[PDB]
Amino acid sequence: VIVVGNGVLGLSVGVEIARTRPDVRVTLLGKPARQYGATPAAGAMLGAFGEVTAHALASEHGRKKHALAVQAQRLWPEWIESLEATGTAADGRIKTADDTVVLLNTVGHSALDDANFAAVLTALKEANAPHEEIAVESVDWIDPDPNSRPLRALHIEGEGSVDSGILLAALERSFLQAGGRLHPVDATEIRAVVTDDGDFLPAGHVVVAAGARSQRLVAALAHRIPRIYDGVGVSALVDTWDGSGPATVLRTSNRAFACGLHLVPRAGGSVYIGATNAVCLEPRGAASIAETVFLFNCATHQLHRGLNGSELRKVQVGSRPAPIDGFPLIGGTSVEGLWMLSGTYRDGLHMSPLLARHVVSLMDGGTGVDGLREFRPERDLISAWSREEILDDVVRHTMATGYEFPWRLPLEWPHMMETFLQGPFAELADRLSDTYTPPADLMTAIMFSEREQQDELIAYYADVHREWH
Amino acid sequence: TDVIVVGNGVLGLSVGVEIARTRPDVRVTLLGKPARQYGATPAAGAMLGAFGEVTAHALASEHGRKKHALAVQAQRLWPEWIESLEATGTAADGRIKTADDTVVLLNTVGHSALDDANFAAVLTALKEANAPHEEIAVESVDWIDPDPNSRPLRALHIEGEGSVDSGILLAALERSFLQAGGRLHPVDATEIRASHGRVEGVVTDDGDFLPAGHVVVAAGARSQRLVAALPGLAHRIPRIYDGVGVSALVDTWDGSGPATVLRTSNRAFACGLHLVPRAGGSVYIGATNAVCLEPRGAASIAETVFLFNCATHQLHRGLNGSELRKVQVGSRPAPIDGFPLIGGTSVEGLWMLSGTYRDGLHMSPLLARHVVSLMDGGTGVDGLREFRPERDLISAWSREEILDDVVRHTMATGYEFPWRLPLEWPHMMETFLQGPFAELADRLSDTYTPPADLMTAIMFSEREQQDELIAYYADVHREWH
Ligand SMILES: Cc1cc2nc3c(=O)[nH]c(=O)nc-3n(C[C@H](O)[C@H](O)[C@H](O)COP(=O)(O)OP(=O)(O)OC[C@H]3O[C@@H](n4cnc5c(N)ncnc54)[C@H](O)[C@@H]3O)c2cc1C
Ligand SMILES: Cc1cc2nc3c(=O)[nH]c(=O)nc-3n(C[C@H](O)[C@H](O)[C@H](O)COP(=O)(O)OP(=O)(O)OC[C@H]3O[C@@H](n4cnc5c(N)ncnc54)[C@H](O)[C@@H]3O)c2cc1C
Ligand SMILES: NCC(=O)N[C@@H]1[C@H](O)[C@@H](OC(N)=O)[C@@H](CO)O[C@H]1/N=C1\N[C@@H]2[C@H](O)CNC(=O)[C@H]2N1
Ligand SMILES: NCC(=O)N[C@@H]1[C@H](O)[C@@H](OC(N)=O)[C@@H](CO)O[C@H]1/N=C1\N[C@@H]2[C@H](O)CNC(=O)[C@H]2N1
Ligand SMILES: NCC(=O)N[C@@H]1[C@H](O)[C@@H](OC(N)=O)[C@@H](CO)O[C@H]1/N=C1\N[C@@H]2[C@H](O)CNC(=O)[C@H]2N1
Repeated sequence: VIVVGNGVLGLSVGVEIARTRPDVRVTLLGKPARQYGATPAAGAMLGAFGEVTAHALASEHGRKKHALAVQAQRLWPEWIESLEATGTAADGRIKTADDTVVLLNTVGHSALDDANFAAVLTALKEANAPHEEIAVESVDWIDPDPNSRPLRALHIEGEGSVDSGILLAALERSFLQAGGRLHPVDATEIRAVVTDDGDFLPAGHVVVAAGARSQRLVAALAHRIPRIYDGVGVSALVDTWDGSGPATVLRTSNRAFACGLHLVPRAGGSVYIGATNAVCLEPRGAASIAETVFLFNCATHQLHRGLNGSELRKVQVGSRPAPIDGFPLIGGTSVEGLWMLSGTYRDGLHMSPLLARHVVSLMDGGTGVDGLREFRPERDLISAWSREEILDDVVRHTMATGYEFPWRLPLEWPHMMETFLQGPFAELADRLSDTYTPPADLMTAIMFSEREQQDELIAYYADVHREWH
Repeated sequence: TDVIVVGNGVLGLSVGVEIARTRPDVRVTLLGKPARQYGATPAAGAMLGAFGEVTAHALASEHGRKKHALAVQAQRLWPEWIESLEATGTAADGRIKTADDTVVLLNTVGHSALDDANFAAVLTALKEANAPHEEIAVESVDWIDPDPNSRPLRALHIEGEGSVDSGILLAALERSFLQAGGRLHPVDATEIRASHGRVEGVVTDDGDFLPAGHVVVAAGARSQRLVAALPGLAHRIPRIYDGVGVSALVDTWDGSGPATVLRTSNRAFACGLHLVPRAGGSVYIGATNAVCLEPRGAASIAETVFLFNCATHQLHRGLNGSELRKVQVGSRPAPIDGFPLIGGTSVEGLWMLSGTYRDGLHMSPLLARHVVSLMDGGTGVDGLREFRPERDLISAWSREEILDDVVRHTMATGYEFPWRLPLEWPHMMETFLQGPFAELADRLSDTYTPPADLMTAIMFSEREQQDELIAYYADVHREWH
């Protein structure tokens, strides 16, 4: 077995294959640099209820994803125990918090933040999950600017965070302990694996978990595996002024174009703050000025003014694998022995133990986890929303980038922008395809891409229609 | 991974048959004894009731118009469902279908405020749906020989609205379940075991433990009491009470029976008169309805006399000298908020199919297909999402609507007897009933109002049972507000 990719997904499936099949040789590819790597840039939140949006829970496909995230949560305590068991005290703790506080402030669009807070509250009630709406004065540690302060707060019990760096170290250690072999090179081509040093590695099973590069690698063998783009994410490590940190995750609901504000606790007087999100049609390995300023401005005003005078340790950049139809690519292929584990966008890390168990069950002739069949990697592009829903959503999210800044402008201007944004986005959607509509996150990226890149997408969408219809 | 269906009524067996047929990979085990204690299904005629079940009150609420629509959808599944159940048997097992058509009769042995309004609502709902029917001369209704003072003056022929022999249906479902690889284990579930928010399986009343990744509760009136023992769920699954129903099998004086179902519209506290044809010189007559806070396995004298008096006067005087074969008693699962409990739970693998009151049997093919679709990652049937088993109590009617309804239905118990009393007395009772029912509704909860059928049961229950309901309603408010 060859696993292509050394993120959380690759290493998680690697650990589970090595542990449950001691007969077979499992080799895992990928370099220590982890170029464009989502996992090392992640806090990371074990996001289930925190990830709930009104928009997600209005589509069948969105309610399934949520259900899987709830299932994944139950696996984490034993998964961590089994990964820490292969190490010692000095390797550090994977878990950094047990609980999450969701904050509602007015530094955003009412159409996102008010709707999403209500949807989180609802989803917690439906699932009988332990939680309570608490007084904002009872949230520990936070010291917001009064004009940016929360007026409502939601304590979610058993929704926590891991140190993504200690998790990766623990996965590598646990992989080696179970007989896995780490070969620090990149796959160049799947033969039905040729590595970038010129060598060839034979195998009867290849699992592609190469993050945002996963589809580009399998497509060479193009219109049957949905494209994966780079959801470029910026986060930061900060040494706090006094070495303190909050006891819980602190977060807002998901915001304009799947951005969001959160602070994940870390050991040793550090905190993680994140995270920006921009779908890019080509990969990008560096934060923009705008991304850095926006992340820092939100954290200092909405969470703790003490972060203003705190020391910047590191600006982190990773690529969320962003699937063109908005849903993951998990499981089997029309090619025997070819598996794919990618397109997890915001929550691959959270779902990793469940997704790893699913793919291993499939590889052993099982059915794995029930709800994951819809997310077969070899599929027609899913249409989880009407064109109408997506056009309302993309205009709302565009307006939200203003309210999240937050801007100050004449009161006539937001009404002007609302009406003048509708036409151009409606025109783009109609021009792109008669059948497929890109989700909002990707549609804004396409709107502000070159004409050549738009035309290439029109060809792609047309070639996919001919293949499947 | 193993499926356990808890309950051997029409709902349990129907979902059992559909799981076994569409998932040949998995082992499906169905629990429940041949005694079918408190069983609604074996006490049912049963009518495939869609238009016959229409009341003015039902078609005035959003929730009521949805239920009606589902009943119309369920009707279309029955011909192929019967074909597929009879296919697993032979000639000598007998026919599931006993009639194709229903005649709705309007007589004056009831309240004008129910029977006149409900006859008009049935006529309207048939017209709206473009359903085949006609208002016919009463002299053209075959077989009936009513007492002239109890006779109908209007009659409504509904085409393709018929009846099944509930006993032959149950035998055919059991046979069809075994044919599709189901296993029947004739014991009762005592306890559902769950840990870390997932079903492990079922402890049975013989002491054994059966493991499963899917448990479907279709235990009729016992369904909520079984799931409520799990953490938090006591105030998250709406209570189901016993709609105790009395019916009878009669061997007719001459071996004859009507070619159609004969029925009135639904009457005081969802209590109705009907005759369902049977093979071999027998007829089914039903059916009484009384919500009881504890289960009851035996007919009262009052229920027996009322059922027999209505049938002999309003349908056929020949039934008076006809032989009583059997008095039947079953519990219609009566949900506290008046709507079914169908679908998924906060516990993974735990499904519920119950609280169907008067029409679970009719809706069984549709409800079975819905739950199987949900179990296979589908969305099932559109309108049934509203009836999720894990919910705040639904408030489908204002307190005002329910207080008018409970007084009207109370008065209807008089006109349906039918009573003979001084003409001042009904006006006195109308005015003196309003205060006590208004007082009870206000005392019970600031937010929830029990539907009329349940409110009258609460009115005439013990003070301890009323206080327990005040606590229940309060605990449900704290859980969901
Ligand atoms: C800013 C940010 C914040 C995040 N926050 C969260 C969070 O709060 N909660 C959460 O659950 N998740 C979070 N995530 C991660 C999210 O869940 C991702 O979906 C997940 O990390 C994807 O993991 P992966 O293994 O698929 O990809 P990656 O983590 O990108 O790993 C793929 C690896 O493959 C390597 N690779 C590329 N090409 C090749 C090749 N040819 N051969 C071999 N290896 C190759 C890459 O270098 C990389 O190391 C965050 C990500 C970002 C960027
Ligand atoms: C008098 C009367 C007339 C009716 N007429 C009609 C009609 O004309 N048309 C119509 O559509 N419907 C009719 N119904 C029935 C109505 O449709 C019901 O809603 C329906 O039968 C309910 O079916 P069920 O399978 O949920 O419950 P039931 O038929 O009550 O079956 C539940 C079964 O589960 C068993 N059980 C209980 N506890 C356990 C346990 N722990 N483990 C295992 N098994 C257990 C019970 O003994 C019972 O056999 C009538 C009912 C009655 C009482
Ligand atoms: N251009 C220099 C300047 O503005 N000096 C400030 C000045 O002395 C007062 O501020 C105003 N506005 O007069 C003062 C009130 O606290 O804070 C100062 N600013 C600081 N001091 C902090 C420490 O060196 C450590 N960490 C930081 O980030 C520094 N920022
Ligand atoms: N949260 C996502 C978001 O705001 N997306 C923007 C969105 O698509 C349009 O702007 C609004 N406000 O709607 C659009 C107009 O050019 O610019 C987007 N922003 C960008 N694109 C840049 C490139 O990826 C590289 N460098 C950056 O710093 C990125 N910033
Ligand atoms: N207590 C004796 C009695 O009253 N006998 C009746 C009596 O001879 C006449 O009626 C009056 N009122 O004199 C007579 C007119 O038909 O009916 C008699 N009753 C009957 N015969 C029926 C058959 O046995 C079958 N099933 C019944 O229900 C029986 N009822």
